Amino acid sequence: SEKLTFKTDLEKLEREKAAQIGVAIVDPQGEIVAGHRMAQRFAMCSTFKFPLAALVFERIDSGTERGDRKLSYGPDMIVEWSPATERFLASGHMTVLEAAQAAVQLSDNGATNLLLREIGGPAAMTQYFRKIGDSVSRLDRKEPEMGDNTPGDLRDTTTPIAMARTVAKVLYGGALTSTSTHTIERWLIGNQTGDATLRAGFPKDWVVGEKTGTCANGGRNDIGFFKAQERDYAVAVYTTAPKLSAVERDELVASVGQVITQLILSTD
Ligand SMILES: *C(=O)[C@H]([C@@H](C)O)[C@H]1CC(SCCNC=N)=C(C(=O)O)N1
Ligand code: NA
Repeated sequence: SEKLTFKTDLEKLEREKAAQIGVAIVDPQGEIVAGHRMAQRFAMCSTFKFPLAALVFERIDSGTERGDRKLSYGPDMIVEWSPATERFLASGHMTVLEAAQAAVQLSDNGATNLLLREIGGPAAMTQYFRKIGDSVSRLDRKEPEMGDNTPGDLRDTTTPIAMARTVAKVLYGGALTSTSTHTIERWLIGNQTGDATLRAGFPKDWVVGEKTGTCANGGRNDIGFFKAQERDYAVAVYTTAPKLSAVERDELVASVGQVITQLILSTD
């Protein structure tokens, strides 16, 4: 059984790395391909920035937001890990689209907060999840405190299956116009923060786009999509490994990518 091998190999990683590994792989309609701890809650950390960009694109599509609108700010908006926001600070603004692209591709925290200050805060992010049929994911705080990942805390959490289904809805389920869908996919493919994580464990000819997270208490996450030949999949990986070094956590997620690959290749 290929799925048994998948389970066994993930459990071996968990045992040997003292880790918990949550995975869900779904088809474009949200049908389950495979998973592990798929309905256990994990901190979303920065992975929520992909749904945040989807919310922004939905508003742009609808006309309730404009991509070129300038969002002014001062140094009050700079928080830890805000590389683009810092570079644009002297100019005094970033556009909605600039901020969204920095949030997705650099995991820029200041840019994320700038967009949260606009779209209606964590309450509004959570309402977007509900609107697209995700009753599980919840944002309660802004960056970087939303990544505190206190054990057992249900604030700022999702489950692998809820998030994978949200990704599928956004990319394949008609949440966005064809243009906006294509754009967000290109942003995920061109992500600058994921070279050592999930995509490092996939075949080099798969088209892969993803959004990473790194948070306190050993959280290391990666969500997105992959196309294996003509077959599209949405995937969410959430891991907790407090005893591993940062480099080892990257390698753990890459290893999960390999386990996913073995399953997909072996099931034809
Ligand atoms: C998201 O998961 C966090 C946020 C909670 O702060 C950001 C920070 C990082 S890693 C920090 C070091 N980065 C570059 N030197 C990420 C990430 O995506 O890995 N997201
Ligand atoms: Na200020």
